[PDB]
Amino acid sequence: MKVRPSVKPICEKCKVIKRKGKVMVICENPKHKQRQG
Amino acid sequence: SRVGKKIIDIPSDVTVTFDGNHVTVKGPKGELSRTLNERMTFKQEENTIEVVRPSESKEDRTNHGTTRALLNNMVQGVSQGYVKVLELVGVGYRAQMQGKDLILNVGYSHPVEIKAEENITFSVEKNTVVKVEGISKEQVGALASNIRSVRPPEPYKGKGIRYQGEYVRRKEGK
Amino acid sequence: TKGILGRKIGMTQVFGENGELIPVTVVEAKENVVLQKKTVEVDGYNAIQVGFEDKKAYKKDAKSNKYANKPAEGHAKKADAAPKRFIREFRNVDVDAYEVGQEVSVDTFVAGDVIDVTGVSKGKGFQGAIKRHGQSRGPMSHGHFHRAPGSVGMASDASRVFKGQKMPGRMGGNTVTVQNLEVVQVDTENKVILVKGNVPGPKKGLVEIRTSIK
Amino acid sequence: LWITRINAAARQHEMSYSRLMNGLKKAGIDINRKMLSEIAISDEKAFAQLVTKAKDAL
Amino acid sequence: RQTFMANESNIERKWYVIDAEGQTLGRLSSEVASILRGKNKVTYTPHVDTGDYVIVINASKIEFTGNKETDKVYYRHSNHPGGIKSITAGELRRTNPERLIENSIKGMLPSTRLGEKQGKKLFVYGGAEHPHAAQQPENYELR
RNA sequence: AUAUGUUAAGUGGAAAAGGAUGUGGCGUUGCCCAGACAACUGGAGUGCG
RNA sequence: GGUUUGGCACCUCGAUGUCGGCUCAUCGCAUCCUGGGGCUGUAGUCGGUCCCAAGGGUUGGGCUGUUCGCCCAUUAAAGCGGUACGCGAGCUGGGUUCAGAACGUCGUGAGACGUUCGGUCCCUAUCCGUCGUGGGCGUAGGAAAUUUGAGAGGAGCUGUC
RNA sequence: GACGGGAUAAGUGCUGAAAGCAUCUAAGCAUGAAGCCCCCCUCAAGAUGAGAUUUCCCAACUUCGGUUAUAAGAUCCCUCA
Repeated sequence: MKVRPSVKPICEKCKVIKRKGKVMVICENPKHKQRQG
Repeated sequence: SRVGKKIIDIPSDVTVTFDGNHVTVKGPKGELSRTLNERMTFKQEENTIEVVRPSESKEDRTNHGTTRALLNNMVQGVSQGYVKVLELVGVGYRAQMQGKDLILNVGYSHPVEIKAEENITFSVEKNTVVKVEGISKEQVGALASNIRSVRPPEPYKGKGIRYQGEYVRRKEGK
Repeated sequence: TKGILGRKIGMTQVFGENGELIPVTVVEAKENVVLQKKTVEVDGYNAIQVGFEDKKAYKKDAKSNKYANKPAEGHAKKADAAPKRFIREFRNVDVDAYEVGQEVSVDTFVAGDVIDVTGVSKGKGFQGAIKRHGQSRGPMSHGHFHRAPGSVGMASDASRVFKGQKMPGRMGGNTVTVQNLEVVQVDTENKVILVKGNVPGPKKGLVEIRTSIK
Repeated sequence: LWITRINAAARQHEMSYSRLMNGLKKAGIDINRKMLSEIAISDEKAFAQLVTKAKDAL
Repeated sequence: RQTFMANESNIERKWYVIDAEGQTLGRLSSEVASILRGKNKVTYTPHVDTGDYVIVINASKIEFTGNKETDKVYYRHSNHPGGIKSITAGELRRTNPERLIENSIKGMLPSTRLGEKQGKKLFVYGGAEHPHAAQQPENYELR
């Protein structure tokens, strides 16, 4: 996945949720996984 | 908290006892499911249970959705059935049953053998469909993933254990 | 599971039945007696206690450590043995041994091929930074650093020598064990084990031949 | 040191030190003295009536 | 002039046993490090050993608030190079609960010629029993 | 000690552009009883292979 | 971030005396190898990126005083940095920077700044530190043996068939 | 330098609300590395918190309230590894 310090929704299928105090982006695609928000 | 509103709707064939701060459930399929309710009030008048919710500070609101979706899945758990079917894909794969321990010829140099639990049921269809009947919702949930994690499904030829009702991904290997 | 005590004799070689050639160690094992049995009923652990190569009894003008004194004779009276010279102690055994003194048989290692031999060492005493630790030495033609250690530390940002450098001192004498040796041939009427390969000690030493853990 | 002994005298009568050298400036005009924590060591019956007079007008 | 100095045969030091269950770690160790120094009594002087012997039972039920059970660590060193060793306060409750309280108290004791003798009036036990019944303690309701 | 509210990271007890359904206060709007938003059953129109 | 080239002139001119390689280390993670994963424009073998990870390992030579460097044969890999650009009361003195001499060049002149051949490297360890090994007294009587292990050290790699 | 065992990191999870759905989490649960704590080898009770188990020696005095000696045990001395 993409470990970058700016998470941002790219398309409409991608949602934002915080797990263990980290803003993550989980999505149906495998290329749109993002953390470290 | 609209999940914190619906009733349990005990169908008048179900045993529910508030053993202090526990719940002991006996039913016509599986009995003696024990659990915990931390501080929510349960008024259990005549075959229905309404949960009284305290005030603000979401600690008193997050646990109000949980502690009445934990018992709603036991009253409708000791009677009803479960989504539990598991399907294999590929050539030369077979799900062979040996007693109550499943052995999966899955494409290795060693066959993988799984062990069972208490109040749960393994059953195998024709060659390659593996059911897991149970009464604990975590036990049927875990052992549908302890089986699946032997070989997760591929994005190329589909081979490996999957569920029934979910689409795996496809590509072109060129 | 248990072991015996042994006095090293020497090294020669036997031949295998297939055509091989085994270098072997002659370890004799004379009179061995279980002197007590430390249990968890009384204070402590679970163990037994063997002796080896008994001494003489007692004398009024007892001059040296040939004769047994009064404290180390009543200890070898309850277990009704002669006073033994080298007393050691073995854990991780059964309770097949009696607390009263029965003799430990050399006929219990007839094919047990997992053997730890726990000797002392030969005790060289020849000190030195090269021969103790296997360090290198400088050029004996161009420069000067013929046999010596070098920097004992880094420099003035430390300004100390770290505990555990490598300096001269008395080499040899530390107890070592060797693991997973095998047994070739046991004997009666000589009470000799033939344990394969070298053992850690001088001649007329003392070894402790116990069954391996790995 | 004198303040340490007085503080370890009023806490057994369930009062602070800072509640004790408050009342004895305000209830009475008991003159400010801390070397005369010798009363608390010597005569506990003498030290008790001061604690009565401090609570009385505070 | 008129001051008092309590000395080696002018005082007694009686025993206290304190149930250390159901209360936190550093809120307990202040009503122990002041009993060992003797600030519950008048005729407190410096430079002598006043105070009371303190016994602690139920070391297994002390508390922590927040993630101190996983993010409080106890670094120690060993004077060889590269020797720092780490141990957390969640595995120290279960393994050796006799040491955990005994260093929560001895960090609060003075300069260490007499503060070594004050600290050794403290007996820390893990269970609910103690072999000091021959010394006649009593329960101390600490605030 | 006291009367009141805030913080859940050991922040307090090292520093930025940017990101963020963390949470508390003060205002403003548009839909909502024809019951509304969400799920839930059968017009060249929003991504797709 | 504080390793490069620098800026300031605060510490040492009654001494802080300067480069690389031998001998022996030791630490950091911004990881070269090995261990576990996530995407992949990943069919399979090979790869590419990014995140957790310091436990061990990290070759032998030719040319240069060499720092960099370039090449040759391998190997699982031939990591980048700090410790007075680690270490000269441990070694080297080839180098840089002494007196002799020569060229090129500049100077009317004594002489001078790029190369060249030669050119003394001192010390018996008082205290802290480290590696070994013995006396004294203490553990409430005085002695002979055998041991629990609080803690602290050691080891940790991997090829090919 | 073996093979294990217990707790974890990145990650993969199951049930589940805040937020009728969705959701690896906030309450509860599984799994997971040559790394961490043990396992294996060595030193270690001066660990002044100075531990433990077996065994040996135990009287004649004096008012000196405590001694002088012997016991069990080691040692100087000589023949040596």
